Amino acid sequence: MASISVQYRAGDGSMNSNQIRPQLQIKNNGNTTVDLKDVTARYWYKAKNKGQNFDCDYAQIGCGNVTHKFVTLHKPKQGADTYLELGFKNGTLAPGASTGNIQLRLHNDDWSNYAQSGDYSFFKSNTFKTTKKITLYDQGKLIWGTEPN
Repeated sequence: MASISVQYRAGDGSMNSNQIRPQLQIKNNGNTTVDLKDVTARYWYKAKNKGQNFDCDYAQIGCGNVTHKFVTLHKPKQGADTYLELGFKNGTLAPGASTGNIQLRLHNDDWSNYAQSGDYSFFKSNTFKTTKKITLYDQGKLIWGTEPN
């Protein structure tokens, strides 16, 4: 019954640099509140069996209220062999409200370059745009977007 979506843009920088820079917002489009602790988001990309590392640079809700982990896929899919899963410690969204910006950076253990063109969830855009390629979940159940096949 919760209805949420994600707005996204890649942070400024080369798609071939040593950092992925997902910038996200989650919006409540429904007529219920949303408890962010129950919400997770997944950004799907290719890490090529390099260890991944996370930074939260800024979030309107406070970086200390965002959680993360990296999950390697059983086997690679087109556009993805891993996802970053974001979660939340606390917070709510009223109908129509947004988290506002969540600005992240990911790097490889060895600080080597990514080539992000192929990544399922990657897109360059001057503006935040709603995307179905970053998926959202309510207690682990898919409620926004489409997972890689």
